[PDB]
Amino acid sequence: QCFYNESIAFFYNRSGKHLATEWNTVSKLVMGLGITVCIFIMLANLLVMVAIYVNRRFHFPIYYLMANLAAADFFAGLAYFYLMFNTGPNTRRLTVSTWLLRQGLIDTSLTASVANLLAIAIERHITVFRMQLHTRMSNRRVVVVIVVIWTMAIVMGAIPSVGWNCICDIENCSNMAPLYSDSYLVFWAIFNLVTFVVMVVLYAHIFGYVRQRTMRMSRRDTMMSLLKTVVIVLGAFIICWTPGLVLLLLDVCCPQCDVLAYEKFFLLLAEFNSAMNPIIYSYRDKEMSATFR
Amino acid sequence: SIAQARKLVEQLKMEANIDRIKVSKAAADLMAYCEAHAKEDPLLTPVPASENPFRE
Amino acid sequence: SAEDKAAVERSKMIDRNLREDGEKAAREVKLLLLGAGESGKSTIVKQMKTGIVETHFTFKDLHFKMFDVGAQRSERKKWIHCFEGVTAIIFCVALSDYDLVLEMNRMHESMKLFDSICNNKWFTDTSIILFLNKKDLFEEKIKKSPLTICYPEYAGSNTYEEAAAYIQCQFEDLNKRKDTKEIYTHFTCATDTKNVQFVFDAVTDVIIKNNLKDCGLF
Amino acid sequence: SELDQLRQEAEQLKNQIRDARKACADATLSQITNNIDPVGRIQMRTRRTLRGHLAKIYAMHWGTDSRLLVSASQDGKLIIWDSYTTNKVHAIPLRSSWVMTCAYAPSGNYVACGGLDNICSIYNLKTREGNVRVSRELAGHTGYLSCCRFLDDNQIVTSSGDTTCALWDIETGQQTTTFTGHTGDVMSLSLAPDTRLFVSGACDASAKLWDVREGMCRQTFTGHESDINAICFFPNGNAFATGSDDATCRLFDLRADQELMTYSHDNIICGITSVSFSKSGRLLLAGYDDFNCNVWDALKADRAGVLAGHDNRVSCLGVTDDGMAVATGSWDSFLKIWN
Ligand SMILES: CCCCCCCC/C=C/CCCCCCCC(=O)OC[C@@H](O)COP(=O)(O)O
Repeated sequence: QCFYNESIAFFYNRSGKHLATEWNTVSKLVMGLGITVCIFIMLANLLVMVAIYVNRRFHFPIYYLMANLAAADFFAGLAYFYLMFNTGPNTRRLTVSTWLLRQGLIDTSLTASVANLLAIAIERHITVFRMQLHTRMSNRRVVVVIVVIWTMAIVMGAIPSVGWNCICDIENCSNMAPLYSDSYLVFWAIFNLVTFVVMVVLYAHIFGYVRQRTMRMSRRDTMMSLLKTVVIVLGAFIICWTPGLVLLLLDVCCPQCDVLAYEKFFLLLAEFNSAMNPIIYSYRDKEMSATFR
Repeated sequence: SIAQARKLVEQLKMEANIDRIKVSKAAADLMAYCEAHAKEDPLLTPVPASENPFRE
Repeated sequence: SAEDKAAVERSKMIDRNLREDGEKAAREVKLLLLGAGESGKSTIVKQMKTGIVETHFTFKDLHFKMFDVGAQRSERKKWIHCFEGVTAIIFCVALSDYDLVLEMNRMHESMKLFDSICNNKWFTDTSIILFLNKKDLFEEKIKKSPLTICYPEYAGSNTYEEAAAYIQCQFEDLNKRKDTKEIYTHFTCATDTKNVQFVFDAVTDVIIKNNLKDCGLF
Repeated sequence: SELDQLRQEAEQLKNQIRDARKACADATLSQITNNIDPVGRIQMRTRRTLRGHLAKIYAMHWGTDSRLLVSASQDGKLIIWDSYTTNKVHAIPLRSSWVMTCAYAPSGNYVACGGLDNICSIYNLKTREGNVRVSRELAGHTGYLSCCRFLDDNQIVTSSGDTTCALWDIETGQQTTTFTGHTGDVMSLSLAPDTRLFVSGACDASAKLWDVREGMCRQTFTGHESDINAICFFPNGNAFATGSDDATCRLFDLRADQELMTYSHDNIICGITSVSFSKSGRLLLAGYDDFNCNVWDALKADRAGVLAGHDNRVSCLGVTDDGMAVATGSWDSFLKIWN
């Protein structure tokens, strides 16, 4: 019934997206910005990974999760680099399978990054709320959560690649992803919002518990540092994802909305999220900065 | 601390009257004993892992 | 292999018993009790509850162990490292000895011991709970003799409120790892029987801060 | 007046002993050993690692069977392994979790431990009807127990930080003999093959040779500039070696009565924890605080191997009576066997 034999031109014409026939000024601008952001992401995350693997001190679950996040950010940078040199005029020569792969790469990379953030939050909550003195973990749960993260990311990336595509639901197709369906966009946005809510709740509970159990001995304030760290961690995610996340909602709910205007800058910001992640989770640790040299 | 001093002198007294031997003779005897038992030292001559009880 | 598997079974039983013992032990606090020759450490032991004495107790569903090694009378540089990893070091000092002598003042010897302990290369990240005993005795004594005998640089009224704070700041200043560790001071109250509550609060704060430090929160 | 003249006579006697030692020093072992060829690089690999301890390891000891060995840890357990099959045979729970020494009887019937409690606990492994129970608890020392070696099934030599050593009697429980003369904490001791003599090293930068039968000091050796943490006998019985915190080992000879050889490397500055000799005496293994153990050459005084597989300080090191392997235990809670 549905059209697997058609070309990308038909899918892009059914929507309002346009195909560029040459390198426009905006095309070169976004290409340069993306190349710079990609090289920065790769360099920073490779440095983080090598620093974590080299030193013997960084052999604990939190550092393992940080290294997994760094690897996910490196993968996101590679995916965004591949996206570049395949956008603009190059996208006019892409086929269905290649387009699906190019988008699934970004999808799974960003999903893995978000899941790593959530896992870091959960591990911090566990480590803080373990009223028991040490109760050292067997160190096997970290690998379990890592493999679960990667499996969930691979699933979220491959589902739209095989089966959950608007190829056979042509009328119910998006505008920024003419091949994908709006249902997948809604699902991804709900997942992102739920992860953010869970992170905020966990960090707020941590802050409240710490304040309650430290006020007695209060009288380098711990409250100020903890609040600053939580606020930064949450505000990065907010400023990076909210403007891009609301765009999918505008596309699915508001027809005639000029969603195609700021999609590229919003994706650049979502990638800047991973570019800035290694700094947020690695600047406070003085030993981490000391190991750098 | 006179008692301590007398005890220390009495102790040092017996140290001097010992059958001391020249360093050359002691070194020669040490080298002789060390090279005579060299065949029986596994650490010295690595033994094949087949016979070593700990290797395999 | 008629019995070789019984050896493996016994090894597994021993291993699970060791795991259970480790689990039971990991939920016990370690407080190394230190002090000079003469202080109220015995009074502290009595209030809370040949070579080494171990006192175990429990407060608000939290267990505590306290070790006293004042009867060693040997070179401290050799066995001190054995106490690396303890949750805290409860140091004791009697204020009344500010004017007494050992030859030399006892307070100066206590300060030397505190400097040697706090700045040791094994106790860099271990916090110290300082106790200043003989509160009423010092309050009654200071009226006769001034604190200038021990600390000549002191410039203040011969009153308990001021002299006690002066001694507290002098003892806290000796700390050099001002960022890795924290010092908790509390003047022992005999009537209140609140010395266990302060220890509990301090240990809770220390545990929470160490937990935060384990992760990137602090 | 008497104290002054006694001190002067003591100093004159020390000078006379120095002159006698110099006269006996006709040459140096380095020159006599220059002709013989080097042994070559000695490479050893970790053949088996043992797990089970949840805290630092402070001491271990091999048995005469060359199969079972005892190890202690701060966690309060005393474990008996099986190097051939890394099978835990016994795990005795200690009354005090502060232990700094171990020992395995020559007959394999008893073991010993001790430390800050100042009590030497002797455990019997018979287990006629139930779990291993404390056979005896020797008390009387006024300091921490640093080392203890089973002289026999009824006798045992102990050393403490009270600047003295003791020879006990398990059946009686009283100090059969006492050895005094040291000025600092005795950190280690080593028994001779015949059990007729032993040597003790203290923090006074000196070592002393004691006769068990008589009870006096035979010789006193000096030359170090710091505390002696370990001491081992030469298989022959006429020499020994001492390791100190000054990053230097020294091999002394009894009959020569002076410093025979010195082992020091500019690249090494950390302290030394344990020393041992091979079955032939060629190799002088020494564990350091740098997390490694450096093999030496008793005759040539040149490094011939480095063992580095521990993540923390190497606390204890031992060589089997057969010489087929070497055991090492560190503060990382893991034991390892080499060769
Ligand atoms: C608009 C960005 C909002 C943030 C979304 C981060 C992506 C996470 C995955 C979401 C699943 C649905 C994403 C659908 C929008 C993806 C748009 C995109 O990433 O393509 C870039 C676009 O220029 C391509 O232009 P051409 O090369 O000229 O076709």
